[PDB]
Amino acid sequence: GSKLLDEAIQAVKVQSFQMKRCLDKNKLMDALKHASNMLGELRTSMLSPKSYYELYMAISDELHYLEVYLTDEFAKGRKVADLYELVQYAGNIIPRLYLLITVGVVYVKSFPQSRKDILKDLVEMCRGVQHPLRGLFLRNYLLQCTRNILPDEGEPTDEETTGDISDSMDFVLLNFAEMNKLWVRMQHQGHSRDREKRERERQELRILVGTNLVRLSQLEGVNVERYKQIVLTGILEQVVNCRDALAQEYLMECIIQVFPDEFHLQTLNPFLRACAELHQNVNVKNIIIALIDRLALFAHREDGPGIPADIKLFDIFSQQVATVIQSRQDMPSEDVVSLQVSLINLAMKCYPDRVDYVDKVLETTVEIFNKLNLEHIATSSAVSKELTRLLKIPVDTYNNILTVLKLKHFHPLFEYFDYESRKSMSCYVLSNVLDYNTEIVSQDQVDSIMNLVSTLIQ
Amino acid sequence: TVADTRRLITKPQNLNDAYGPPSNFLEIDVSNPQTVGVGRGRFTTYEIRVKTNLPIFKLKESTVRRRYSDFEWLRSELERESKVVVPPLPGKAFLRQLPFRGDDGIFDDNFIEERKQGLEQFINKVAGHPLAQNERCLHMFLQDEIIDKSYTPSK
Amino acid sequence: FGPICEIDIVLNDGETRKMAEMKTEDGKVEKHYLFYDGESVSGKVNLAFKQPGKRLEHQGIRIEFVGQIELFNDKSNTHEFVNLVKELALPGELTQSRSYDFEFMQVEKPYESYIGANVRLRYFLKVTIVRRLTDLVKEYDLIVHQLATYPDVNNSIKMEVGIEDCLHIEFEYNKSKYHLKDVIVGKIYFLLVRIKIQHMELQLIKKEITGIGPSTTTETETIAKYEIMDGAPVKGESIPIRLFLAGYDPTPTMRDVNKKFSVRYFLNLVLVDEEDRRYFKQQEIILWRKAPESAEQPEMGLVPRG
Repeated sequence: GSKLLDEAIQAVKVQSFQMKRCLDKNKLMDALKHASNMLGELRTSMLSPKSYYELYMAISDELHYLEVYLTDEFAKGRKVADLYELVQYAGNIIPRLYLLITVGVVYVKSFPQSRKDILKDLVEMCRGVQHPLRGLFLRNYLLQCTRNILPDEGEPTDEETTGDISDSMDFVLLNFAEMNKLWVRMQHQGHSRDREKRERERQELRILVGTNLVRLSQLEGVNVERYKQIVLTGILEQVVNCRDALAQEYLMECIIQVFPDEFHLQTLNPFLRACAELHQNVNVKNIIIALIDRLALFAHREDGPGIPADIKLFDIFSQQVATVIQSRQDMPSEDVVSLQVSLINLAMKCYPDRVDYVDKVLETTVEIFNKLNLEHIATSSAVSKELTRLLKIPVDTYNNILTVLKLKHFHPLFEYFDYESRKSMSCYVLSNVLDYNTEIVSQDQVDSIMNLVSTLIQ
Repeated sequence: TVADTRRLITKPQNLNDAYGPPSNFLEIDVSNPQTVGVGRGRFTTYEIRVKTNLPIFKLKESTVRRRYSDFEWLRSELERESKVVVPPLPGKAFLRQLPFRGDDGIFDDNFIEERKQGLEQFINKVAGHPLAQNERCLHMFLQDEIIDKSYTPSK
Repeated sequence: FGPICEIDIVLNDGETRKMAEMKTEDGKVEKHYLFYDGESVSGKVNLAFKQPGKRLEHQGIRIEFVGQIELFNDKSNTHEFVNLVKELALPGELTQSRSYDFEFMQVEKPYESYIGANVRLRYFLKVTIVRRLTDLVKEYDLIVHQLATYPDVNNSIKMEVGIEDCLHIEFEYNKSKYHLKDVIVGKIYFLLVRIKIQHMELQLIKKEITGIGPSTTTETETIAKYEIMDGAPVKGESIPIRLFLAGYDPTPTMRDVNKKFSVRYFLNLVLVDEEDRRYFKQQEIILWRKAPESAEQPEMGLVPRG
């Protein structure tokens, strides 16, 4: 019907009108009685995640008018006594905790001495809502209300405040673990014939879980050593143990995106060891590719430190990509080759100098094709698509096309193509050597040009 | 102190428990009504399809065929030993078996649909009841392929 | 005409002394002076004479301090547990207004005032002017509260209950004995969950027991329904309880008062499943006054897992 949604938003607008009305008269307890009635609409199970999201947003906006009423009232010396206790009298838990979170943040601002205990209390008392949808949205509201008030390092030096960066890291990691738990739990609720609908619903709600990792990256006190020992250690513990492909794939990608490259460079072997532990239905190729792509943009960014000499990127990724591929049960051959492309791409952008790296990928690529007892690869096959894209990168990217001809293992890969693609690829290489004018060719490279013609004509 | 934040200390939840699938799965569908016989001795049967992870049930997946009388037999067997006040069935419709009606009687489609829903309603309330899960009559009705009325009630 | 005389009682500490409220029938709230065991009750009886010219022949005037228990709204069941008398005047006449002093020394008041369903316990001063056929009588009500200090022993209530192979839980409340403005701090811990729980709540239940032996009537009232969980937990899940008692204004526990009645409080923990089935466990808690300085909805009791 979709009326339920609109009926609720109508009811919300009625109660939120009478709330602000009472707030004008300074009738707080009567305002809260309507705030609770408004919040009562969040108890429903009849709305979809999209419908419920819309209802949440309406109610979140109205709660802000209450939260700002309290914060000013408290700032101007007219603080309401026992208000923390009073909102817990609510007989229904969902109104109770939304009101408790609202009053909690007002207390943190107004009474800095109570900051550590109230935050720890709010994250802990949310355990009351075990329902996935409603629990996720409650814990999300906790995370938004507390955005500006969590402990951090660049803070005003008021020595009556409580709680440090450690308490903030535990606050968000704890909320993260509970939200992920609820989010995964959605996989098993309802009837067994709505499996594709559930995975669709879960997909929509992924942003709620990922905001926790976003919040961890926003903490100025989260340095590289805290990331290594606490934050990534916390995050990876949930990721590998949740045993859920949808969350694993999302959360690993979300790490790459949210944290800086300074942190990624110190944590490569832990991150890639985790990639090998993920569920078989996870696109591990996409995780590894997105990481390499991010480090490539970090190599070419000047007015930054660049890539240290002790972090041997090529040796790390060559070795771990191999190990990850070994961990997969049935990885398509095209995907294995898509990874060779990113290993080339990495080596080109992070080490333009070192041609021997680019050739070692091609040498290993040969070993892969050689090892694989392959029937003839048609031009229409996806393996051919990638091997073509692989070989075109050195030819397209390099300044001087002479340097490509000096590669030892560039040409032995031509063997494995279709007849049609040997002709096409030999032509594409030879065409580019005329499109840009030739200097005199050395002994090694004279041999390579003849081999390219011999593949073109025959 | 401005706020009472007292809580009892809790034992952290083990991650196999937090992320493992729940141990309360039980869905029963009543589907696919079919006429069995010809003429006078016709009667409808329904497929009763069970999926579960409760260890008390012998099969994690089962499909069996059942008559409305089988539903009557189960309710009767439960009313005698279980001490579970048993929910009502959707109703024997004696007057629908009378001849020359303005519908197909006991094989009217709106009738079979409303009966079917009532039977699914009934079996889901009964199968989820803890005291009903002990009785041998329930497991017989849901997972043996044919009911044995000459049985000795146990458990 | 009206009455010939009006009787008014005024306590000697009627300005400084604290008052207190009682909830009676249909939401009415009286206010009366508050007293405690051992305090003296003293004041004045003031007779305002209303018909000047006329005279009031009496055969004595007395004041009585009374504490009594009233059962089932029946005057013939009233028992006085405390009765003190002061004679104020011998047989005589009254032609004008007059006042008399009274003092009850260090008065015993062993029980707290209470207004229930089948029971009332009340204290009052009663003035009586004795006339030849009809006495003039005036009652003056008083609240009495009974106090206590922190108990010697206060053990947390902790227990493992369940429906075998369906639901196993451990619950814990932080005390056995809560004062009227105290807080139930507790937790529920889930050991086995093979049912689909919709919600869980904690209830505060008041029981008034009247009569002796097989003559027992029990009146039950449910003072609080406090949701503590929304949704289906799994094993190893802990649920925190923080219930403030100030929000329900209960009376203290009263146990075998004059061997006539009891008022007892119970925490009732209720879990409701997706098909509206209901699983419960009831625990008595003592409340005390702090000295200031069914086919639709089947029910199954959770049994101790010993």
